[PDB]
Amino acid sequence: EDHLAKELEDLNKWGLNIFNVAGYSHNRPLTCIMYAIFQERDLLKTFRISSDTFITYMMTLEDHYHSDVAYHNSLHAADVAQSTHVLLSTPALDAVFTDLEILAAIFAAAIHDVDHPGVSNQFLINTNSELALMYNDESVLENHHLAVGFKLLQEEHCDIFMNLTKKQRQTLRKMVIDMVLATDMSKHMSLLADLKTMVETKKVTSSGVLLLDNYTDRIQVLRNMVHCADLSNPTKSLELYRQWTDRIMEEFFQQGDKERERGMEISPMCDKHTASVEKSQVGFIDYIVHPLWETWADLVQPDAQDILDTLEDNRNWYQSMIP
Ligand SMILES: COc1ccc(C(=O)Nc2c(Cl)cncc2Cl)cc1OC1CCCC1
Ligand SMILES: [Mg+2]
Ligand SMILES: [Zn+2]
Repeated sequence: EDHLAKELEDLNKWGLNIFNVAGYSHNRPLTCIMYAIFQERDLLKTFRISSDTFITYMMTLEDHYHSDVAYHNSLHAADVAQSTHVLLSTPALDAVFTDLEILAAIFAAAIHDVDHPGVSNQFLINTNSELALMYNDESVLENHHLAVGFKLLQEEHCDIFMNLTKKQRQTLRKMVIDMVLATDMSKHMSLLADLKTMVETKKVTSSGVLLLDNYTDRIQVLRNMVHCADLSNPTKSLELYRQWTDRIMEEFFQQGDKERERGMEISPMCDKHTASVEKSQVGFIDYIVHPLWETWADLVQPDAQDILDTLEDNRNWYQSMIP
């Protein structure tokens, strides 16, 4: 409507408010934002993706995120997808990626947490869930999200890549699997050490645009790009960041409650009777988010300085809320 259209004028901006798009799209944010992103970038045209087919796939994908899970629902997928869309336009990365890689990244963002049950890999492993047994305790959820996303492409009424070549579809699938498996937090520390090595030997053309020799280098920047998007909540305006915080805490505390009911050990940031929301966000920024974004900023400097300044300001707000 008039409000949804005013809000999507920010489609290519970090300042986009996804909670507002959700309000004006019948709580179908993922479908609305993916369709806006694909039109903006001409991906339907480029890959002969039918409009009805793409919408039918996106609405089914969306319906497979659980609406009664406080944080890992379709609003988070929508946010990571839109955030990824903006990152891909960063001046330092201009003309580096093929249209195929741009398509895989945004697609990956969208499916990256589908059918998330609101509990962590460790909880599924310690409770002997069917998923942990299925995936042998390794990147349990991530493998599951990929499995569902790619499974949904099997029916013809839903195959949005049916017009890619075979070499393209295979190249796509490889890239998407690689990006989503990289969202597993147990991989965070080595992805970052690898990102730091990429900065160390960064080469740029005369116009301030990164030089990415082969596929190895590009997929490395893309995995890291979806990972930053996944970890982008604290880099957004304070107003958005706080709603995201409320949401991750509601989910984590629910798991905490399930751990207790089952008499399991409770992870300190999941225990609602003792955990500080404010200290936890400060630690989250100091030990995970800042270290990561600081490195992303070096890679694409100075494109992410605004983001780094917002992150620091948001850090200081949570610190001042701590007695
Ligand atoms: C707004 O706050 C948060 C947002 C996201 C996450 C987070 O861990 N996300 C995440 C998860 Cl839960 C699993 N895999 C990958 C990612 Cl990026 C964690 C957040 O806060 C932490 C967890 C509770 C205390 C601070
Ligand atoms: Mg995830
Ligand atoms: Zn996620």
